[PDB]
Amino acid sequence: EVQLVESGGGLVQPGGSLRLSCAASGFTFSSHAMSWVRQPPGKGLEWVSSISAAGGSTYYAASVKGRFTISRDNSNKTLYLQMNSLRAEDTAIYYCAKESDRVTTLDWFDPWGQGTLVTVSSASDIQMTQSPSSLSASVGDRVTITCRASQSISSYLNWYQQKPGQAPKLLIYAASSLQTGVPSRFSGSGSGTDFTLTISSLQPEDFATYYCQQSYITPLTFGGGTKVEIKGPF
Amino acid sequence: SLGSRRTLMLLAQMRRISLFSCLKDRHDFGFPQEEFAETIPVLHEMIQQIFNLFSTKDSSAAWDETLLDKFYTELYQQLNDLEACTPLMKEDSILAVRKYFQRITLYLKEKKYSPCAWEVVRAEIMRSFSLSTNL
Amino acid sequence: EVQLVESGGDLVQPGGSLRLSCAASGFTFSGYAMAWVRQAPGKEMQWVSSISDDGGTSYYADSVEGRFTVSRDNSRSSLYLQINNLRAGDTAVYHCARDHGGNDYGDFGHFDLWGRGTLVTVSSSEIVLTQSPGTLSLSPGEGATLSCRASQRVSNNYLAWYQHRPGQAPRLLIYGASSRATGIPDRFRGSGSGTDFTLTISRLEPEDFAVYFCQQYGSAPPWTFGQGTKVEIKGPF
Ligand SMILES: [K+]
Repeated sequence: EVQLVESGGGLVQPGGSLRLSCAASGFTFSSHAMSWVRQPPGKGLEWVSSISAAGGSTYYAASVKGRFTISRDNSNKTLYLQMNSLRAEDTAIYYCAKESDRVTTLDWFDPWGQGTLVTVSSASDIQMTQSPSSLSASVGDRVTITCRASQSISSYLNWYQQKPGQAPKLLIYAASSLQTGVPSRFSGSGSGTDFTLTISSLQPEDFATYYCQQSYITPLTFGGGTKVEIKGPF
Repeated sequence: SLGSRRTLMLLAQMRRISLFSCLKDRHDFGFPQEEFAETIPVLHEMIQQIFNLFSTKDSSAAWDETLLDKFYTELYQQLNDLEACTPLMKEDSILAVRKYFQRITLYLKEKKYSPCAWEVVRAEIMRSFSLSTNL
Repeated sequence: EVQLVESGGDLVQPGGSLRLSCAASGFTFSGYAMAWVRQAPGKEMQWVSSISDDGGTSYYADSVEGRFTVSRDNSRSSLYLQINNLRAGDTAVYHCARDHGGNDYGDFGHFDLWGRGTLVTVSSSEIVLTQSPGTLSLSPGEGATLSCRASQRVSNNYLAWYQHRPGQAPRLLIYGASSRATGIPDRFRGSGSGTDFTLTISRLEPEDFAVYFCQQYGSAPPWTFGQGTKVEIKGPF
């Protein structure tokens, strides 16, 4: 019932400009901060910008500051991203995501839009280290993925599941809370600098890339991702 | 501002140990600079939260009572001076300042109010107060 | 006269050792944290070690820990560095430096007084600062715009700029990204925040043609430096 429909993606020449749209429905848009998160081809998730519920406060990733502008139309329930001085570095799928509070930090992203492609043709002091970068597992195996932060982030660590070609999905928020509808085989633990996502008994629908994300402070940052793949019969 | 300089002077006098003894404990609290005439109720929240942070039983155990009382007096004067001079945008700015103080509160509890954790927080407030008052 | 003078440097064989000394004068030495900062030929400045005013707390760069020992004698106004098991990577000019950081803000790790250095010749995530351009060739009276870009956000805007004239000890120009040090003329302006920092010199005097290098001291140790921008006179020949 809650939907975020993105449009505006296109093929743009370097330097030119483009505006992305994210139409929201099924929730009180004006009560939530909103973010843009991008994913360059074959790469992990990268937070771009956040705008508070009333539209007065905006936060940006160091790489887009001065070039991009986030805005919203609360009466029309639409989020925008104005992209100016476009570079090849900006080629990515752009997702919009609803934040759980009126203002950013100490929060999580849910739900996410379907994505929109932007092709441009021809920095945090908190490092998140996710381990392993890939793992092979059989159906029924216990799977452990770890996330380490370079400083304490208290319990403000979220976990997302992303199937290839699809938008990410929240699994665990605030280190250990299970998102509504997510199977009980997923669990999260940790506080301070060391966090773990555990899948107690892996199912075929669980082969995906998992990402941790600190929401402690801006810039909001994701771990590098962990691919959970098949195991060869042994 | 004379009031701002006096507030910083008293917070500097409260210092008990050198941050040089705690340099491996450097911690980013993410002070929301993005929120700072329209910033008067936001600066008001900032001063109220500094007063709240330094008025707990934990703060009374960590810092000199005479210096804290002088500090509260100066914060009271600053709050009074601000009262002399969009609602939802203001609410959002206040909520962001509150989350910053929430991170400081959690940090002190996690570090069990150690001398280094309190000196990290005192130095953090010297910086963010200087920024919020554009001193 | 406010000065730091190093001694002890020499030609030394690998595996050998030296005791470097720094005699401080013109100030109350015992009130300051001190440091050793070295520069290998063709390389950026590298912070080696820091010691508190009373000598009770010390920090070291990871590559020298267990081999180098910093100490001080406040009654003799002297700082020392015992450097052992020396290798090719230890060849450098070793500078003694006075920490400009104060206890009020805890802004330690940047230096308002340096010595010319003592020479050590051995026979045979950290924040990265990138300065651009490497060389600036300008005319008398022209201005300069120098860039220092950090790989991570520099905490508290703890970004310093130094001037290095040939034959002279480095001199602090700017601290806290925009604050001019005592005695620095108005023509030097520091600006920026986060990862992008700038030093502007509005009108170059002869003494301003020098190497300018940046340093971040926002992180926990190690504190790191840029590789420098040489500002030179565009000669008529
Ligand atoms: K830090």
